[PDB]
Amino acid sequence: VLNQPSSVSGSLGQRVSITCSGSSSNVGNGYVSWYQLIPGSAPRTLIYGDTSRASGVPDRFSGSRSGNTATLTISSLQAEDEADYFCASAEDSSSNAVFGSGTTLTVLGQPKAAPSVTLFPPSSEELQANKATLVCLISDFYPGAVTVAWKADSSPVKAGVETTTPSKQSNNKYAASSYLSLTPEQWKSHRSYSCQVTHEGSTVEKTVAPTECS
Amino acid sequence: QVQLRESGPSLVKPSQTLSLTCTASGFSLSDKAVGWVRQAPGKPLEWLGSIDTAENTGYNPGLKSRLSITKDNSKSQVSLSVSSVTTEDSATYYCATVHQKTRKEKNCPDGYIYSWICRRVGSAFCSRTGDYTSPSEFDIYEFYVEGWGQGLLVTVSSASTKGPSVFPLAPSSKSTSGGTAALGCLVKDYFPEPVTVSWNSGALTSGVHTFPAVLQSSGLYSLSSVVTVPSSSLGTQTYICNVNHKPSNTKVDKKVEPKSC
Repeated sequence: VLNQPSSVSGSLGQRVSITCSGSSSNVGNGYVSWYQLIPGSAPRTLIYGDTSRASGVPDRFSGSRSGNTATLTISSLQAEDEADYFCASAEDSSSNAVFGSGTTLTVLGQPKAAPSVTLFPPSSEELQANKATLVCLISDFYPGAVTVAWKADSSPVKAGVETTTPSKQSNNKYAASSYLSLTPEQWKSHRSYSCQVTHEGSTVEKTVAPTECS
Repeated sequence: QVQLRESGPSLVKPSQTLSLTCTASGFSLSDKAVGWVRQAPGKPLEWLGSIDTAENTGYNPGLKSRLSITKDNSKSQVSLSVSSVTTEDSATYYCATVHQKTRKEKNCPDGYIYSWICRRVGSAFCSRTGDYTSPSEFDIYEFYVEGWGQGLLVTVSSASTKGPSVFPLAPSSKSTSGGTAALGCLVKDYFPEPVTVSWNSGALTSGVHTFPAVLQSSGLYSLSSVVTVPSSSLGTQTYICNVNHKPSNTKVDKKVEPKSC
């Protein structure tokens, strides 16, 4: 595998560089390629032949190689550059491609935002099916480091909790979701449940009660 | 309009053999080479193999003993096959137009130059003993991926398919946020991925966001999609979520109505 930095970081408008270290038999042979993987979409071809730029790629992307080490440099770092980046080079044959361990690119400098939290109680339909699931949706926040906790009648709950990892939205702000899976008996053995989101010391807590409609 | 579309099963049991097909569009398979690449969950890209216009195949060494690539010029298709699958073979699979070329560059010793043979600079004579040397060639192997397809997600597991259960997430009177309100669908207990959700047959795209899926202890996946709508329209405009689970050829159109409290 071509050694890449596990994760690098950059700031809006600036210039950042990613390395790709192989051996004499892959990178040493030369002809390195770089590809961009945006969550959701299919990979893109960025660079070929150490330096050649693909069609439609802006001139801010540049590639170079020195011996057994290539480098991709992005200038005027934009927000659409938050992605994973991979290098690749043939080895002992034009049909044996070797890829790099991959690098995640983080763009900093964006406006902060506090999470807007919505807590849905079990739907009537789901209750009639002898199942109960509390859904806590967390939207529009930056940075993306949140913490969720569940309170059943002021006590902390850890069983039946499953939380997604935050993911960017279309508006480039983060989102996450947490589900509490309960049997209808558990759901009614308490008077209220609470979803607590901790983000920048602040804690947004929503609360639902089975007796009310919410 | 070069397009490359993958087709095949979304689930495969262990020990069996996964078989996929790549359908081309726009270009002729007799012109450009084609290869296959996979990426496991949270893993780096992995090379599989390629077939050229001369139907010659080259594979990833570590996986040669399980890989087979074929082509059909007429149907404009390329087929891939992987034997004795395991859970570690669960991944997303892409087919792509590739560029391959070997470049036979030669290198000369110090003090010499190519001109054919390596001749000493300033030699004057064509066949003087000590004014020429045999050039040694260095092969420079060229590879890069011209164009990519969408990608097909393949899961390896002994568990059996299951269709999803779609429940509403309706906005009550106490959930609104003034002129705006959040409503959604819950796609519960399905397997395997993927699931895709649209709203009002795609005619409602403003403010939609479909969350990643969680894998519960049951082995099944659950996922949620929500949309932000004017609170003025709740009770006038109808809102329907269109769920799609191809791994069980299911489509559910659930109508999310506002809660009447």
